[PDB]
Amino acid sequence: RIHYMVKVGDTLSGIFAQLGVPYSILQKILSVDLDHLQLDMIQPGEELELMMDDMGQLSRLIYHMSIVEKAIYTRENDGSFSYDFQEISGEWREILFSGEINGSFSVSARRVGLTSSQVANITQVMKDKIDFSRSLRADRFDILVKQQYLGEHNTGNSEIKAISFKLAKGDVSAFLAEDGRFYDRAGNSLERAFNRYPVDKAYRQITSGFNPKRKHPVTGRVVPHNGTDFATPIGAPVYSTGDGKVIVVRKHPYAGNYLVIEHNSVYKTRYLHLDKILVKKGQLVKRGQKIALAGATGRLTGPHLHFEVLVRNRPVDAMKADLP
Ligand code: NA
Ligand SMILES: [Zn+2]
Repeated sequence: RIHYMVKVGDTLSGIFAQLGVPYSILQKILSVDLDHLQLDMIQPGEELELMMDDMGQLSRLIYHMSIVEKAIYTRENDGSFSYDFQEISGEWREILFSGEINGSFSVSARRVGLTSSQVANITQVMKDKIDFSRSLRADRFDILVKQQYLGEHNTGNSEIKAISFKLAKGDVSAFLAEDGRFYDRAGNSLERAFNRYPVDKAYRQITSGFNPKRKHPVTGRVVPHNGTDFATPIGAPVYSTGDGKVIVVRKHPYAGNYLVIEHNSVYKTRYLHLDKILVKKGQLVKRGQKIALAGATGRLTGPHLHFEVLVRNRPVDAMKADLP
């Protein structure tokens, strides 16, 4: 058994290289990860656990994303690797981050415990209701956050549930609803809705829909199709289904060229097998904006766009009824 803690700069391929794992084995792991793409997002501090057999060959890899979540890659008799995801539901605690404006909101928010990303999420959500340049105080704020713990250990997982500002120029408050978007007290959403399709009408034919229980034709084992396939010719324009920011731009051996956009604290969308990517990391995009050209890169039986919608990092049927 090998315990490896991810450090700045590491990639799954780099870790395998330093731990002596063969290229062929790296490819089997990348192959099964096509349908999950968990290993591409490894961050410093997370841990990889490698289980070697009597022959000193990798028999199982455990990717500890957090103390309550792990992806398990197991070697099968046929040489391939199978995937299993395990999640433990610890306990969630509520924490209130309150402060007064004497520094600017950002400074005061950071001083009271909120992170940069939390401050960004807050300013993003409240941008139309608050001018963080003119509405300046004496004014205070209260942020309700839910933090997940495991026993006495903070998992690092958290989510802002409510945002309220006590302003002299008028109080403002927003709450995270069941649909993953923030609404004001009157029920007006502070975040824009999404388009259902990532392509033009001409290519909306679905050749293969979302199906987490899909069984492999050869082995009979469950190999989930975590996205929707659209019948696009190589070169067809691909558009973002929502406002957001490009957070991932990679060239994967199996998923081919792919992109991931973060729309808000809850939603993300993935676009795989692209022939060409027209945006870069950090770039903000609008709903309906062209972000790439469909392709046939990676591993596939034919050209097509594989589209995914993730809710709190869990894939869901992009064509499902309830979803903003
Ligand atoms: Na290698
Ligand atoms: Zn697909």
